[PDB]
Amino acid sequence: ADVQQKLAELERQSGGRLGVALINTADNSQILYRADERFPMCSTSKVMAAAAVLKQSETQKQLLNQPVEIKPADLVNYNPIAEKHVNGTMTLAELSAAALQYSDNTAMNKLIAQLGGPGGVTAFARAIGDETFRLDRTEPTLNTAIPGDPRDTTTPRAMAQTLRQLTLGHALGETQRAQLVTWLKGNTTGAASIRAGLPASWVVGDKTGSGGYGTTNDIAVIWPKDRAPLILVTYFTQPQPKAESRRDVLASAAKIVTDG
Amino acid sequence: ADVQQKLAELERQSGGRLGVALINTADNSQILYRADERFPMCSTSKVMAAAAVLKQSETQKQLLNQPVEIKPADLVNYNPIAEKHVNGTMTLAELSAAALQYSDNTAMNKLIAQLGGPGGVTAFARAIGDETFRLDRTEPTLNTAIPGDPRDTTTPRAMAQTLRQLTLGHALGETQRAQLVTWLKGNTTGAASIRAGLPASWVVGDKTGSGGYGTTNDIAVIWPKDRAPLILVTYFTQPQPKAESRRDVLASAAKIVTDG
Ligand SMILES: *C(=O)/C=C/NCC(=O)CCO
Ligand SMILES: *C(=O)/C=C\NCC(=O)CCO
Repeated sequence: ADVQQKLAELERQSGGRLGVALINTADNSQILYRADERFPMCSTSKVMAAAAVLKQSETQKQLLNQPVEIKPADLVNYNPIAEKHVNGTMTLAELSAAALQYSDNTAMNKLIAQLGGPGGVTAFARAIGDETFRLDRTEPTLNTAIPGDPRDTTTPRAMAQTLRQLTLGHALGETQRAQLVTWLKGNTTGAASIRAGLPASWVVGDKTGSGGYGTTNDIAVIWPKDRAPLILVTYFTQPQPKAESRRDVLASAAKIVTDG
Repeated sequence: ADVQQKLAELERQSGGRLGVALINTADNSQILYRADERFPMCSTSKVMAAAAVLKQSETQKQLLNQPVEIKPADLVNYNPIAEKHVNGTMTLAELSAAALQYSDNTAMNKLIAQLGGPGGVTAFARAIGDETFRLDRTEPTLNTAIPGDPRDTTTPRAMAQTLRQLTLGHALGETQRAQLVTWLKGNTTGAASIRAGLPASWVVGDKTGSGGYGTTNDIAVIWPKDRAPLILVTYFTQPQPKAESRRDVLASAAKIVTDG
């Protein structure tokens, strides 16, 4: 009501396109803004890949311990963890943490390969009831975020529903659900995004994303002071290929939908 | 300099008092702004406490695995990790990680108690040649940040020199230095502060703080794309007791001093 008006006011001054999906698990209420429009996921896609590899680890005992070779030719555009291990190895646990907490694009490419390509991540999405998610490309081209391109996109509504099932639902075994939530809570990249819009007392696990067209994304599980968890997806994209990131817009969207 | 004009402009437009110390380890060059003025450290003091415990673990080789009791009465104002272990235990390693990466105030009180009180943190600072740093109080009163109050203060220059010795120098043993850097690089709270002012490709370990009078702090070790490491300290405080935190001022400061 006032929230829809305020989200429209924010978008109108933002210089881009804003998508919001909030799920309040206290009462299963939702706040949706362009929640059925497709947005480029960029690195928010890493949550689906890490979750798919967690699911694999329910049946392959010690999968997370399995060392994976990192070669110089594996490195892509953003490799803060992987570069230390070129001509060496990282475990699937280390690749999962590097992708989620550091947004390591080489780490994500090893998760994708472990799942049999982009289509294997999409198949996992389908298996947990997400019919909207699609991963089409590897890193780093999955972040081109070209307006109108359906590659590597989802909708705020579908991503909010998926994150709820992965982090609070029974899409994963209990140990795997706890590991995902532990990784998301240890994110290093999120303080300027959704978190920036919330009271300092609230606990957040999130995964950010960014790419071309100034695309600026965050998906978060939020444990508010004295309240049941929230799921929040904030996606934002701009019309110019070289636009700057707008994490402030995401913070503003989070303040609007949580202001009560 | 251009840099001096930019920092003076940032400070004046912020309404506050800004303290900046950059060390460039390529050539030991410095950028300095009010770098010898005292500022309330707030949670940036956690680095000295965690480093003091690391130093103790060089002679007490099992210390980081020691279980510490968390009682309900131990909980202070911000306990994101410790509240999960009330009526249980956490190891000194888990408490160091909680303090550094989550700014857990109950975890910091455990580190202070391990060192025999705020005096024990100050004694470690003096053992590594920091004659400026003082810790006077426990959490959460060490964050009051009252203008003119010398308690729980240091200077940007002294904290930058100290962070250099701890993370890049020989204040700690090689293992302990590596562990401190690993903890700082895994900080969850920093993406809106120094990091937000830097090129995305630069790797950062940092410790934020905030307290009374809108005090907003960050201390960081920076491995730039293709350059020798930097140490940067950005301290900020405001005249009004319940002023808003301003992490954007620290990001602006970081951009100004690194743009060259
Ligand atoms: C995913 O959204 C991005 C992953 N890493 C590439 C970067 O450059 C991260 C910093 O924006
Ligand atoms: C740190 O500066 C002061 C307290 N740390 C915990 C807190 O109260 C806010 C988040 O850092």
